[PDB]
Amino acid sequence: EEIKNCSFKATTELRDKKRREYALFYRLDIVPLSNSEYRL
Amino acid sequence: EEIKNCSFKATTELRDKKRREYALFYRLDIVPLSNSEYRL
Amino acid sequence: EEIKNCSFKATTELRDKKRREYALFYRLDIVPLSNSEYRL
Amino acid sequence: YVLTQPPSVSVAPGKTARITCGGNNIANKNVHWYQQKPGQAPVLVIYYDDDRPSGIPDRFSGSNSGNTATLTISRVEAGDEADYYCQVWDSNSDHVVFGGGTQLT
Amino acid sequence: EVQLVESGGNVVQPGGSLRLSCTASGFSFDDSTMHWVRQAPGKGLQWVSLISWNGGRTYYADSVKGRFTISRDNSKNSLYLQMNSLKTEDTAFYFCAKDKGDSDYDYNLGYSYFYYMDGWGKGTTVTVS
Ligand SMILES: *[C@@H]1O[C@H](CO)[C@@H](O)[C@H](O)[C@H]1NC(C)=O
Ligand SMILES: *[C@@H]1O[C@H](CO)[C@@H](O)[C@H](O)[C@H]1NC(C)=O
Ligand SMILES: *[C@@H]1O[C@H](CO)[C@@H](O)[C@H](O)[C@H]1NC(C)=O
Repeated sequence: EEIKNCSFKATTELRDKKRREYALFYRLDIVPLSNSEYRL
Repeated sequence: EEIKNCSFKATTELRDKKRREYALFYRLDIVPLSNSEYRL
Repeated sequence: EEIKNCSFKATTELRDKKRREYALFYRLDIVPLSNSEYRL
Repeated sequence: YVLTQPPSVSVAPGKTARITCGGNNIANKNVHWYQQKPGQAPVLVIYYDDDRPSGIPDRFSGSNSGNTATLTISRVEAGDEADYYCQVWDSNSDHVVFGGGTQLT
Repeated sequence: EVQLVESGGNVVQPGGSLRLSCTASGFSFDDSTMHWVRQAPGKGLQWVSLISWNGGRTYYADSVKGRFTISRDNSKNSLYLQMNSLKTEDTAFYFCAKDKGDSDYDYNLGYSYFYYMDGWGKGTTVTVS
């Protein structure tokens, strides 16, 4: 409950396209949004 | 015909999500697009 | 291939709406993404 | 803008199905697969080529890269004896195109 | 869990008109976009029409842009798609499907709307002549 690994669906180019990238954040960095859903 | 109350949506906390909101604007603040449509 | 003619989708007075407009660019100004598609 | 799905495919029980949703430069566009059963409306099973909705059988995954968009199936079972369709949204041509499907054994 | 119901299909004749009623519940139409497709026997899916919450992004397919109109209202939360000038090769089961309506916003690019059906109705019927 200290390190969280996951990916966020964000787009760089190709406006009508969505591609995910994985990044690691600490548990306290991201707060729950609600299950298994978080937010900066 | 002096103050108009109406709804719309724009950005929110999360870019993907949306929220419908309402505000009151003066008649001369907005201009019609044409019926029942307006913009700043 | 001195000059290339083509169009793109761009934002308008209304942010949600979009329009198609044509423009002329030199061949060396743009590069090919790959057929028939390019970027600045 | 059109798709090039296979016309038919045969996968015996216990094997894996390699359904493909062909499309020129499809890697630049998202692909959403559907199951079109006979007698009832279709149900979405895959969206954005990696995600997965609720109320779905497990181990339903798809791959979308290069010139081909492939759907992966495992422990194929007779309950899925239907046609598969893939949906893609195009703005340059400004229309939505569905493939011709692919018959399953 | 959402449900979509459609009714009003019956025998039709080329050059005639038919009124189709498609009510639904379980999801608000204020932030939902409805699609329309048809499933002819032995053929694949075909896109028919698209509609937004009020207007704009109501784009139509190339082959069905002639005189087809789709309208929406919020008072009673239903949709219509009136058939007009029916041809002899446009007979199929028309399906209305819900859309999630996901979007995205970048200061430079602007609003981008994605389209992919989520829920589907029972289905309607058409029979030319
Ligand atoms: C104003 O319009 C909104 C529509 O979003 C409505 O809900 C509200 O009752 C109206 N009146 C006031 C005073 O906000
Ligand atoms: C580019 O636009 C032309 C219209 O002149 C169209 O025929 C062609 O299919 C378009 N290309 C793509 C990749 O959409
Ligand atoms: C504008 O909002 C009202 C709110 O009740 C709705 O009835 C109306 O249909 C909306 N405008 C259009 C063009 O639908």
